[PDB]
Amino acid sequence: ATGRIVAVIGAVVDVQFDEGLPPILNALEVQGRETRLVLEVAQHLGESTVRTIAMDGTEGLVRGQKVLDSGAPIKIPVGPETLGRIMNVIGEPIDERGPIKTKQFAPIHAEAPEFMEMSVEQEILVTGIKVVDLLAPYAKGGKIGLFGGAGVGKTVLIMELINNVAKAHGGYSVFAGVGERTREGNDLYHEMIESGVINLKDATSKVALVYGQMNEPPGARARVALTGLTVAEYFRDQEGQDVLLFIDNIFRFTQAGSEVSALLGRIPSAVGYQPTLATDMGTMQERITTTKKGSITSVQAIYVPADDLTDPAPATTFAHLDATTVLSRAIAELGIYPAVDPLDSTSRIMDPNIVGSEHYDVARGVQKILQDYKSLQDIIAILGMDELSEEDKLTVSRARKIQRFLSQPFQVAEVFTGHMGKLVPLKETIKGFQQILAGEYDHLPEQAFYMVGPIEEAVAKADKLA
Amino acid sequence: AATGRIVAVIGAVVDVQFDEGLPPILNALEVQGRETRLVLEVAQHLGESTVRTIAMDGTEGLVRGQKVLDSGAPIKIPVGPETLGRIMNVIGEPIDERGPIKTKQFAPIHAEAPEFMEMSVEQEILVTGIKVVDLLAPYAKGGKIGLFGGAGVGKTVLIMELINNVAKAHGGYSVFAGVGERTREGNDLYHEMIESGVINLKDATSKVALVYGQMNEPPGARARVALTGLTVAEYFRDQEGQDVLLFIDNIFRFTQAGSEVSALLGRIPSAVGYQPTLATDMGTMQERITTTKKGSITSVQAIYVPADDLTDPAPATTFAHLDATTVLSRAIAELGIYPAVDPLDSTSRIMDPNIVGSEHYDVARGVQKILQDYKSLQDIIAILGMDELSEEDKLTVSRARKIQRFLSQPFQVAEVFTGHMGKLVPLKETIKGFQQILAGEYDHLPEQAFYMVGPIEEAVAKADKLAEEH
Amino acid sequence: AKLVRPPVQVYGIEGRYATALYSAASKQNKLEQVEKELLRVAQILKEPKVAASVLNPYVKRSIKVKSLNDITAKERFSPLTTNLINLLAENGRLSNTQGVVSAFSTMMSVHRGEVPCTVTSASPLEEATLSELKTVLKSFLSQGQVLKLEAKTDPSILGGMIVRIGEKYVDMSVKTKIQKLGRAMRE
Amino acid sequence: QNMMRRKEQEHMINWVEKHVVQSTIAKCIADLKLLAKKA
Amino acid sequence: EMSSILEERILGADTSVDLEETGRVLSIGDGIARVHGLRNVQAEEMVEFSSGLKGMSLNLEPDNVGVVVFGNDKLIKEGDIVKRTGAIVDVPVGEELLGRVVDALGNAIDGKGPIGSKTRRRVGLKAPGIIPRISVREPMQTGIKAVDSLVPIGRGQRELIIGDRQTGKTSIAIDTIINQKRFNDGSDEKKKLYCIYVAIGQKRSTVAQLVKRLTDADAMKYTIVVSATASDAAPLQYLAPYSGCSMGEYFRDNGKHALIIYDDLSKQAVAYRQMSLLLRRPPGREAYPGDVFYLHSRLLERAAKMNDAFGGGSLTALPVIETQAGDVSAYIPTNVISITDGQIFLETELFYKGIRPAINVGLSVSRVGSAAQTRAMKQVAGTMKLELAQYREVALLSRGVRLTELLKQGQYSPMAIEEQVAVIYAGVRGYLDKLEPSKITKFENAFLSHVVSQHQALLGTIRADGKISEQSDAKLKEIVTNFLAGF
Amino acid sequence: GAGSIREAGGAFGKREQAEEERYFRAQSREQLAAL
Amino acid sequence: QKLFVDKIREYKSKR
Ligand SMILES: Nc1ncnc2c1ncn2[C@@H]1O[C@H](COP(=O)(O)OP(=O)(O)OP(=O)(O)O)[C@@H](O)[C@H]1O
Ligand SMILES: Nc1ncnc2c1ncn2[C@@H]1O[C@H](COP(=O)(O)OP(=O)(O)O)[C@@H](O)[C@H]1O
Ligand SMILES: Nc1ncnc2c1ncn2[C@@H]1O[C@H](COP(=O)(O)OP(=O)(O)O)[C@@H](O)[C@H]1O
Ligand SMILES: [Mg+2]
Ligand SMILES: [Mg+2]
Ligand SMILES: [Mg+2]
Repeated sequence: ATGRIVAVIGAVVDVQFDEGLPPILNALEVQGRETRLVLEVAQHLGESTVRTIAMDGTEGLVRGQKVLDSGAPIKIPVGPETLGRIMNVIGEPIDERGPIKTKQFAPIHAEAPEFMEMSVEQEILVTGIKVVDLLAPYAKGGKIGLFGGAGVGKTVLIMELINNVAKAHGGYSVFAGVGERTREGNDLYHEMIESGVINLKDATSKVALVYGQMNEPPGARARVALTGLTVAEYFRDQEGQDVLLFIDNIFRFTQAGSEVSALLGRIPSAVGYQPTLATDMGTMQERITTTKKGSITSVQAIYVPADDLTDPAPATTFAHLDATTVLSRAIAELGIYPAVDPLDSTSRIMDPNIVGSEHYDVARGVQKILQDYKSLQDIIAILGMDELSEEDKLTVSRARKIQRFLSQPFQVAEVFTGHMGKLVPLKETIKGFQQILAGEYDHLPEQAFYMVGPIEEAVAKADKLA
Repeated sequence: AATGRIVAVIGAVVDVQFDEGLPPILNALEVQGRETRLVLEVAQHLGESTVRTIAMDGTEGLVRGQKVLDSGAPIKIPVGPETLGRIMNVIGEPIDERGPIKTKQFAPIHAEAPEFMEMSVEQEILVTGIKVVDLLAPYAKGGKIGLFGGAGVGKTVLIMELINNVAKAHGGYSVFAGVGERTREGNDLYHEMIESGVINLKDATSKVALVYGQMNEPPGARARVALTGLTVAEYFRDQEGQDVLLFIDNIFRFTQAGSEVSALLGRIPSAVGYQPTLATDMGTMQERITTTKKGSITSVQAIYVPADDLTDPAPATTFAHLDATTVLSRAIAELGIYPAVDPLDSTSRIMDPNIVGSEHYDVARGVQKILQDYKSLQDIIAILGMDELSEEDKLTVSRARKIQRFLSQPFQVAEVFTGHMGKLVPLKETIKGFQQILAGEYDHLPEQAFYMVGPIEEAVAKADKLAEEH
Repeated sequence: AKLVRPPVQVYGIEGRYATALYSAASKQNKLEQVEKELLRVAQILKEPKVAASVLNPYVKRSIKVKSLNDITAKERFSPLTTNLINLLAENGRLSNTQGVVSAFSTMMSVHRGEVPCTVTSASPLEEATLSELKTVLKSFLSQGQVLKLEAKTDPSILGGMIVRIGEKYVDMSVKTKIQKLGRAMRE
Repeated sequence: QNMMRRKEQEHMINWVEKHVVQSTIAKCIADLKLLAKKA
Repeated sequence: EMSSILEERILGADTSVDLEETGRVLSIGDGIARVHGLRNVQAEEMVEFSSGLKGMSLNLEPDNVGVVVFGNDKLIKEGDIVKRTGAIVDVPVGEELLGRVVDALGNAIDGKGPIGSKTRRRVGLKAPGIIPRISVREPMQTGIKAVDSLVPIGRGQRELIIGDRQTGKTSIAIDTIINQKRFNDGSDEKKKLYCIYVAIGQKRSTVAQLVKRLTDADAMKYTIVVSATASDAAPLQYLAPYSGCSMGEYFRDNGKHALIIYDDLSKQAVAYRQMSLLLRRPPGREAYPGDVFYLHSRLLERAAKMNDAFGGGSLTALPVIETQAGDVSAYIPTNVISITDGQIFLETELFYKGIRPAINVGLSVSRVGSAAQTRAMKQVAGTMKLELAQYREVALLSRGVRLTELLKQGQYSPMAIEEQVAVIYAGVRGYLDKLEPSKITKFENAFLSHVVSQHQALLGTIRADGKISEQSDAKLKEIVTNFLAGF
Repeated sequence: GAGSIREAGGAFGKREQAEEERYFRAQSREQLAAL
Repeated sequence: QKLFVDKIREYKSKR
């Protein structure tokens, strides 16, 4: 079927068909372009006219330009041949290594797994990060979301997780860069080549990369996450593999939809977002899941606009996650890194019957003492430290020591900090925090717990200060 | 009469096209072909021989082209003595399952307000038996009162206490209008009135008419049910000269109902999402609830305050329509004090020494002044502690706490909540008690003796019993 | 004054002007004359020279009104259609002219009693079977009704026939039966 | 056993559906006859 | 097997054809279909698209009908045929829905076959009026000490669970559902409570976890789970609460007692806002439609207690509301707070300070109150409430801390009302001030064990009589004194 | 803005209420024994 | 009766 362009507004293109109106979500190819310009049908306008979202720039489009219907949605190559390669939103290679020669192509639009396919296994996933493993531990096959404002450490944390989990991972991995820095994608590509996780010479590569970055028009930024989902879903279903899916940044998805929502002719919702924010997010996120056919452990960095966690996009994302690591700018200005907010990060396996009564008690006691410190903060700020009781001063001192000991030097942060990274086992974390809560280190200064690994390094640093 | 056709149905808004005889605005229209009665009130003439209407019931099952009949008048409800002891809905149908309300006259629920020459300047205190109300903001016979409060502060309990006290101390055909409130509460009030002889199922000598449009009703019904109750009360006032009580719970819903159709009536929103016509709608409804020279209407209205704002356009617009506003504070309800009346936020137009007397006025003003001074001293207490005030400051704080406790009073309708028994304190007893607590005659009694008692004699007795046991 | 509503309803600018013309012509019971005159003015304006001249926004409205007066008086048009075109040129809705015509046309299509009929089939049907089909479908209508049949062909129904008479609809395609059997076996 | 039954039955449904599609003016005759009985 | 697919699966299939009343899709987009024709369609009538999809006609306009699609609009094209079904939206109801997980329209999504339901019920029925109701007297037992003692819930009440994210709202609802097993297997028929959990806009794996938890405790045999998750169309998430409420009104109208949880109504409000904005209805506050209050009030009025003439059945409603940063003053929170018969406020500060469940007894109110408690619970709980208030005033103090640490409770452990009464007795009579606040919890466990091992007689007495007698008062007095001596 | 410290319900309003309640319960115990 | 054709023929085929 062939139609003709009748209107071009930004990323939105109206196409009028004389015969054979293409279904919604079909991919159309514009004729007369130097590169492949794909339009995805979004609405049927009536009078044999459809409204489409362009996957590339619409500059140079002329009213009346011919458009062919492919007969199917955007289909990307899926298989083990995509491992070690970089593809864009429409499945084309962008690594200059030639065609991705798979034996099967999958549409980026698919149905979410049914209710009878869901899994319930909730085994922990130790990450080596003290605050994560202690207070909001991740689960294998679960959904992890890293919230944070601009420049608080979402990319640093997700790169630390790639270093600590994906290399030690037995299955495959997919990194979907969505609306982020292109130089960050170049860094990740070359670092994965250096570390052997991507092999340019044989078929031993373990990661597939899908990049649509912040230089892309809103259609590509809205569908590149779906392309990454399709790759991970193939690896989960047809291969039965355990997949790792890193999405940085998923908020861009929502934001991209916002950018087109006005041009699609829809009445705006709260804060100018599309009225379909929650259902679009749900349609996308329900495919990011572990079924009883295969497992997908998902780590999604979630941008928080203007540091407002009540913004509709992060507020809607909160319900789709099994673990949330909420980074805070206030904690990042105290020098504590990672900037995890220990009273805002949660996990669903923080359950005595899952992590053990010892782990549960240490975590809950840490959170109790931090909440008590936060309650005292007002009086401490106005009436000074001296107007408290003895137990209040002891609580403040222990809470500050715990705040310091929650920080940790990362191996991805070695370059701009000099401090060698630390991977702290879960038992050593539980032991160190149990000991701090007990009072076994009430004599050491609080600066001794700042940016160390296990508690033995804390006592060594204490003996090195004095 | 005129017959039209339904051409549009969006939510609770129905556009009806007429061929001959466009009906005027505010007329009632009957939708033909329905098992139950569906009344559409005309709101706008859209041109093109079409009118836009608000439905008094649900619009499910309506078809484009369904026939509609013009009544030729606004919604007409039965009025008269035969409405007493009955429950009717927005359109005048009985909803107590006791048969048709057979009256000799029907009245339209849309009528003009009384003229300026019909006003009455007489003001006379209506003693309620509640200490804080009687003392700091007394009500007037034939005046509009208004009870402001958020969710869960005590508006319903207070209005039921006022019903009990006044409407049993009254012989003048009270009326209660339930506007957009809970149905469980309506059933509870109905059975309370049947049990307490105010409603008489057999031997029809009841003295209260009931009108109910509750939360499950569409916005049109909740917007017109207040006018239906108002119309019953207006008949009792004008067509009999009787002195009438009107209890509206809750009147905010009226305003709220309007908002819920505004955008569908084609109106640009105003501030806080309210209709542009909030003030004039509230005014045309409220200016009919008034005492004229023909008869008296004492109006007690519960007014919901969304999120405890009191600057929200609906309560802020209601404030100027009242003669004695009683404001219920959540901060006082959290102190355990009930009723939760705010002594520094409630105002009466008869709190005038040339109306109530110099002793009552002086006692009320002294109570308010000592409570304001207590508010001011609480900051110094917060920074310094209670052990650093001049002995006169400690005396002020002690007397202010005693006055706070003594302002609370156990209600008869709250015996299930409180446990205590109800008290109905006369006016001079209240004035004497507060005058004595202000003069210092009980600086030796503990503050907890004045809490949840009646007059000051009960305070002394409770102090004695406390001393004996403790 | 009371307005006479056409048997069918059309909305928008075109529908409003067509309802106006239908009322104003049924009052003088001159419906067929204005029908043919609207077809005439449609064929006139559709000609590219006029369709380019009088559909031009950067030439004055009064000039195009005068040219329309010329082209409607010169072709011996009734006062009804004459001041109808004058009204269209005054309000500036000349671009909607064809639309109005279309609307008017379909109104008359149901005033003559012409009901649309679609008969979708997997293959071109047989002519005697088509005549029997028209005969039996005559029975689905009241008096003063005529099938306007358009037996378009869709080979994806695999057999049978899908008939739509106005808004009535029978789905005798075999694909519907097979999908019902599938849903019955799976549920 | 239950899983085997379920998957075998699902493939039976799929096969019967695929294979009836591969398999007449009598169809149109009966269709016109039933449209005559539409009353 | 070639018999379960052909004996009657094909032999009986309703092969007859009908003369359908149809329209034609003018446009389709974002789950909204503008349809030409359909002259005689009713408002809120269920129509069917040519691809098996169903929709509801919400905007009856002069030139088109606005149909909301109960599915994916990917299968609808311009020009598709839309048939009438002649019926207003309705769902199957009955006892056969117990144990099943269904979607917003009543189709089984648990892979267990069709629900053998013969009764159908509209989703938009009107609530019972003033006359059919009677006061709320029977207690709805949650198994949670803080709730059952300080914020009691009766049968026929609407109690709101309102709080921030991850404060423990679903935990309260699930504890309440698990608790009803003691009564649903007993012999008293007027004490059985059939539960209904409506999941609105949730993750599908979260609902799977919840169904697993309900099957572990064997609570699924009397529970219906209605699931309209995040990938379901906005019409389905809009309609799930009403379908669940109809499934519960079935029990309410037959002398049985039901409990429904709406988890949560904020996501239903979001879905309704989406439908309304895509139907081009003008937005209001926070872009919500003007009648979102009506949306929730016409739903929460259908929870009611009936009188004897109408069966004596009831329907309790526990709506859930998620607030942002504790802003109770937001639009939908204030709407639902003004509707319901009380609220259970949960707090993040209380949660992290160790108070679990994080109920804020200062704000949490039950407008029904002691009217819906047992006499024993009232005896202990009036004093416990007074002392906890007095402790909050100065936070005596040791008794207050004892009661606070006594209100804490584990998860998925709903206690019986007799054991609750025994524990609150032990805590309110002074038997806990001799112990340090830290050990209180473990004592309770041991205590309960002892009491449920060698003192079933006193618990059965408290259970049958409903109140404590001075004899049984002295019995439990000496039991707890001996145990504290031995502890 | 009189009484705004207690009205804000912060860490200073709670301690103000605690101080008032402590002082006046001590005074009530002192006034009840002398009655 | 192509539905019965489906029934009978595909029963005899599956058997
Ligand atoms: N009484 C309790 N004791 C201990 N832990 C609890 C208790 N209640 C809840 N939790 C835990 O705190 C967390 C809160 O989750 P929960 O589902 O109960 O609340 P929620 O308000 O529904 O959260 P959300 O809606 O954001 O998913 C859970 O991990 C739960 O296990
Ligand atoms: N774990 C960390 N240790 C030390 N510094 C960090 C850490 N994480 C972030 N930072 C600091 O915050 C900056 C922003 O890092 P980045 O993760 O790219 O921000 P974003 O949240 O936008 O992804 C870093 O350059 C670094 O200076
Ligand atoms: N006078 C009172 N005495 C004791 N408790 C009261 C009193 N008034 C209200 N309450 C308590 O506050 C709750 C709210 O009652 P209600 O009258 O319905 O408030 P509102 O109508 O303003 O929402 C009551 O259930 C009761 O527990
Ligand atoms: Mg980043
Ligand atoms: Mg109330
Ligand atoms: Mg939850």
